[PDB]
Amino acid sequence: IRNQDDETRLYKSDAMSTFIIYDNTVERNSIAGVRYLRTKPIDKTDEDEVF
Amino acid sequence: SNNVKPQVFNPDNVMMHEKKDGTLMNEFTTPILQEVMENSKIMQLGKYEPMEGTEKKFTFWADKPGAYWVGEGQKIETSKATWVNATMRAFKLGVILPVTKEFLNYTYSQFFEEMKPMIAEAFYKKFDEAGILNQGNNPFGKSIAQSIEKTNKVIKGDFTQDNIIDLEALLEDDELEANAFISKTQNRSLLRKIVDPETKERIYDRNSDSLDGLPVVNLKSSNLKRGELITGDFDKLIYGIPQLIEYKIDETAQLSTVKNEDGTPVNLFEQDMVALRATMHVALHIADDKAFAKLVPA
Amino acid sequence: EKKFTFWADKPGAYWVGEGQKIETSKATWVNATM
Amino acid sequence: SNNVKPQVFNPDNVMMHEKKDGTLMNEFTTPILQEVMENSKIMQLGKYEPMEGTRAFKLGVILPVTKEFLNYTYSQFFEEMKPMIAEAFYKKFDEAGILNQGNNPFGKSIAQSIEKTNKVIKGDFTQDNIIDLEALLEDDELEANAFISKTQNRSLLRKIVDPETKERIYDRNSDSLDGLPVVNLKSSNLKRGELITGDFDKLIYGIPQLIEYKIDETAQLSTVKNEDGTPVNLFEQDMVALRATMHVALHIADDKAFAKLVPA
Repeated sequence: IRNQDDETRLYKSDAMSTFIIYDNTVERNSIAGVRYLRTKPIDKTDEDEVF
Repeated sequence: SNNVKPQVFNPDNVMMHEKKDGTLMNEFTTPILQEVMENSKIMQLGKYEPMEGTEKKFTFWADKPGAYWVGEGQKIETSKATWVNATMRAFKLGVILPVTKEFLNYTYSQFFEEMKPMIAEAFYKKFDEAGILNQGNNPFGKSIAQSIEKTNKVIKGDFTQDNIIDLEALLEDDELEANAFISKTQNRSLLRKIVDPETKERIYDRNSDSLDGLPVVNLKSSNLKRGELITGDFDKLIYGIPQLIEYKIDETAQLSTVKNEDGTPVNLFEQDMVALRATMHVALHIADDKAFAKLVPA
Repeated sequence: EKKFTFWADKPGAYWVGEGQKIETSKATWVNATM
Repeated sequence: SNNVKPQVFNPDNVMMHEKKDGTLMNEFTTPILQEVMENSKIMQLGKYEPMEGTRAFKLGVILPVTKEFLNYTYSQFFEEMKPMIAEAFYKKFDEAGILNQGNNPFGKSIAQSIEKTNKVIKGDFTQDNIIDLEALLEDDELEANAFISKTQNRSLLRKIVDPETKERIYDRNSDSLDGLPVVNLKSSNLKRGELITGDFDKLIYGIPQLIEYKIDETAQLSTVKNEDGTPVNLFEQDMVALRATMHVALHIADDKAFAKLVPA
């Protein structure tokens, strides 16, 4: 990602929350990637299931 | 059945998005809390005690050995030490708030977060009124009012420098010194208008809320009458909290205490409801029944 | 015109024996207007 | 429970690995969807309305399953069944909004709009009757947008030809009549000889809550009684259930925008 301070940064993305959708052709270009994360307070009040 | 009218409950404790006349409570402006949240006066005045289990044991010296003059070469008489034990146990406070899913999505998304304060406040007040006044189905076989009742350590009469001095003296008659006063805010009017005729200085600080130099604490309870005043050596009042206020929200269980219109128990899953449970463990102990005295209107 | 809503009832609380059924209680609000 | 013969339930809605006759569906091959999944027609025709809160109503169902069925007979059951619930909701909403059937909660429906405005044509399917049906809309400056039909009447539509151009008014491949698309209703309430049309942009709907699925293993199902009459406890009887809920809202902006053709 190109950072806010205008620098090229590289960050690892966890396997349990990331995947890629590839073009169906034999070349299998990557069409789109997704990341999704559970967002929660630590007090664990109620619905943990928001992503 | 396809009966679409909203469910009536008994008691009417369940929160709902739809009034039974068919109004839906959209655009609901959340209430704003006016009043200040009250602290526990027992937690303010008393002594805490770390308590891991539901019970606690205390042991104290009671008897100390004598001493004898003995003639040269006489037999030295023996003597003896002695101790005594005391104990205290905890009790559990709790309450449940039931809420319909539809309310909790379309009327008051934050509702449970704005309840946590009011629940804590209700618990504190329940505890204060139990331990201090022996009111509200006191679970403990212990309380200030009950120690006062067993000692009959009560003064009769009006708020006066005379009676207030006598009230404090009633403690050192047992070699204890008063440490604070508990009063009803309604009566600082009376305390504000008593003055010493000799030194011509007032016994009550209207500015600092100090009575005869000791700090005054106000009860919000309606059980403590205007004309009544309590004092004691509050270092002798011990309280413990094995378990702070726990909150758990449940989407699945049954609430038997609330019934459907047809009399069936409320099932949260099958009805699409949500409910909040709050519980707390609290323990109270009077270390010396003589350490408290009360002034009462004649 | 102005409109206000205030909390009007505080939820009760109960002493509960070991494993006794905990009872329910409700909050309430009132509306005012100017 | 302690009953060693399979549990009789009332109503008999619980899925079971062992039939009443004791047959066991071990090594059971996965079913296949021999019919295509149906889709909501008022969600296809009508105009979507961005909404929160509001008038909506809640659809819902609970599917109880014995965990022996869920372990031995068909492990993926719940995942294969979510499409089938969504279909059931779509059919329920369509049937309520279009035909005013199935104890619809709204006071609004196309069938009621038509019955109120009496915008009905008595007659057989003919080019003149199709034109008259459309003219009942254009009389009030509204132009037909689509047709709703029982698929079983294409046999009648193929028999109509324009006597000027000498060609079929109904394109059986496009499934469009007089250039307008025809949507098919599988429900049993729309009879063979009945055809409905309108400017469906005048029919408005909203969805405050999309289908919500929860799977639970510890509720009580008061609506299902054991043979002895005691309610089913999911945990105690080692049983599982899936709850689905949805909110839908329906509004008709102009009840003269719909007309109906019916056999004489």
